[PDB]
Amino acid sequence: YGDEIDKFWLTQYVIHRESYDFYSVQVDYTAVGLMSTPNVAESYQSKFKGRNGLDKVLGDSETTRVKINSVILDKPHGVATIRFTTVRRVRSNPVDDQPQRWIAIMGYEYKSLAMNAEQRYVNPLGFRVTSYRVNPE
Amino acid sequence: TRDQTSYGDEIDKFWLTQYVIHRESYDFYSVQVDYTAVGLMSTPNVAESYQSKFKGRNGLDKVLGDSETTRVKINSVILDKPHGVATIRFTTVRRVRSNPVDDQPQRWIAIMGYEYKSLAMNAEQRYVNPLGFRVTSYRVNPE
Repeated sequence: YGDEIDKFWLTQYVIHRESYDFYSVQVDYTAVGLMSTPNVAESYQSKFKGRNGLDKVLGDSETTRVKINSVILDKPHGVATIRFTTVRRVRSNPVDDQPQRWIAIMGYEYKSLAMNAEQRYVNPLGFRVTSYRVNPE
Repeated sequence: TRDQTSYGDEIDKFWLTQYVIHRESYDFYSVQVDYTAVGLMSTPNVAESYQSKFKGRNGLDKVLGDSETTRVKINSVILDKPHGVATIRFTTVRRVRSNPVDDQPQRWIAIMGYEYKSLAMNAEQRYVNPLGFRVTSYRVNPE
């Protein structure tokens, strides 16, 4: 669909998935779902299982924000690499935690299937992640 | 592919900032791409006003060529999704290739009207403007 369009969804995916804010985890959880193959999807849903679920554990005690630093592409393969930075924030503390720099190896593709009302505000192009992996530097 | 004013905050912002970058940047290496993009992402009236500076012997790319470049930096975006209106503040940094350093930055405000339209679209057209985003009004002023 073009590089800049590819970079948008990819970065929005990282932001959606690697961020934590309680009052927006529900839409974030939804986006990651639509933007992921079911097997890649429920590998992430593992964070939200039982009553030890991330949102159900952390509650609103803290928040983690994401910062996109760079985005390289490999268009034919449908592969991309995203370096990003996370900053955790405990609401009780007076200061942000020290940043953490990560790398995200991603595979992606496009298949606009069941065009639904609540999808076309999230993934209109049918962007989906095929392989997601994250590591530090 | 579907008539609607908005696609939400983050999707609207993407196209809008992409439009400003395409339209307010100048890079000879990418101008053909930028020029096509603005054309597809514009109503005919917005398009014709923009395309005007490229027509003729003194067409911008015919005059400037690769002698210089201007890059854009988006500072902020304020959406009014219900009415398809947006305000974008951005900075341009011009570089004349015959100078050792860049020009001083300039600050601008873009008042924009936008929408999405379902229209007939070929292969390499959908590849640039899949959702049929287009600017319906556009005026830039200095900060």
